[PDB]
Amino acid sequence: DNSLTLLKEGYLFIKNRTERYNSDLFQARLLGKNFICMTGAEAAKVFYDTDRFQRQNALPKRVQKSGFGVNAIFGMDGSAHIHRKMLFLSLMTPPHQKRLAELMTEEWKAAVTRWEKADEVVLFEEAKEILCRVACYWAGVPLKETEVKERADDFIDMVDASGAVGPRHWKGRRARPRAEEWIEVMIEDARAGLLKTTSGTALHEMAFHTQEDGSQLDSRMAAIELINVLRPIVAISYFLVFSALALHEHPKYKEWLRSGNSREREMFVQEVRRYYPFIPFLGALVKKDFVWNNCEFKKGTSVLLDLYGTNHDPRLWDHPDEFRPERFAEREENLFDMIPQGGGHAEKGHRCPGEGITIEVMKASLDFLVHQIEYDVPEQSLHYSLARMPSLPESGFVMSGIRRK
Ligand code: HEM
Ligand SMILES: CCCCCC/C=C/CCCCCCCC(=O)O
Repeated sequence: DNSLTLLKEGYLFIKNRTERYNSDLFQARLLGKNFICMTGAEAAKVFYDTDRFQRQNALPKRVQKSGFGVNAIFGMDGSAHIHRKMLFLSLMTPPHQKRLAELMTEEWKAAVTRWEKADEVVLFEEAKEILCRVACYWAGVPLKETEVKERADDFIDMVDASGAVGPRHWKGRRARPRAEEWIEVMIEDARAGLLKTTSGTALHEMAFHTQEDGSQLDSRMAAIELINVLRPIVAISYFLVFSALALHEHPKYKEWLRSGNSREREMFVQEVRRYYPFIPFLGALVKKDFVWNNCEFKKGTSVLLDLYGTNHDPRLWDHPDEFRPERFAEREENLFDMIPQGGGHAEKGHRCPGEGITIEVMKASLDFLVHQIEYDVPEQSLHYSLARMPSLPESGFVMSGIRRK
């Protein structure tokens, strides 16, 4: 069993061994089960063949009880999944993307009044609080100023628990019930008319969604799925720190971004999402027997898809281990060579419905760091570990000497 070794190698567990064996897939005993791990753009296409792979019963329970909730969309298949997947997608169109980005820009500009007056600032902690406040307000979720940091911290505890053992895991195990109870009482009050809601906002839509059979969701399940909107928005803080880390370690692109328009911002945001580690792998079950790449996939066998490795596959990317935003200058867009938030199509599979929100928030945030403030990056540990899942520059990225422009 290599579950310990998985934990020790993190984002490199699959890549190391495909490189070693010179095969795009190998067999391994993980999580007590039998696994096929696989990597590469063609592997991803097989992984998103929804007649060969299912998600029901693929998500480990420890991950359900901390990061994501029990029996949510991640584990649904078939038309039941497509039905609920459209709910999420209705809340993440370009309209909502523009709105979340505008709100973030509004919050960054106000932050300047406080940041100028402070000595240092930890970008990760600022990001968490601003995203939580923005996510709740865009969602219609009441959020008192005094609970903002506490609710954002519970969201990050959930994110940071899925890939952990021991104390780091327990934080997520205790945050998830706090958050589900909070949101569930909102859902109940919304259904009673005791809390004002607004058609088209996330809280309202989750509270009143109807399934195929026309029932509403359990208040707890509505709470769970609303939390699967608020939590990932707060988790964008990881990407926003990696964005600033990129500018610092590759400052040649700061003037490249300054004098360029959104073309350069778009490319930069993409290379951040490609180059830096976030989601290591995805799980699924072979739902019926098949053969691919001279290997037999027996039914009920668990399979991992290597997201990190595919994003650094030299077959798909030139100098993949180097950070080069210029690789996106009017480049063919495939759906399986870059999969940091999944591959395929989001309405025909499990690909992330909030990719657009993730990118526009990143663009607005990047625009704020480049055009709106000057700052120093003082002596600090900027190391991020490929063994910590998720990963983050150790210090949270400290900024000092912040000044308006
Ligand atoms: C911030 C960084 C983010 C990363 C790294 C990320 C990554 C992912 C990945 C890898 C998946 C699963 C792909 C699959 O199962 O095939 C996923 C699914 C999902 N994401 Fe994200 N995502 C992010 C942001 C967001 C945001 C901002 C939202 C909402 C506003 C969101 C909502 C969801 C939902 C609801 C699912 C479940 C999709 C399904 O099972 O059909 N995510 N994400
Ligand atoms: C077989 C083990 C699989 C472990 C990972 C399963 C799924 C991971 C990605 C889910 C992303 C959901 C949206 C973003 C929210 C977040 O990152 O917390």
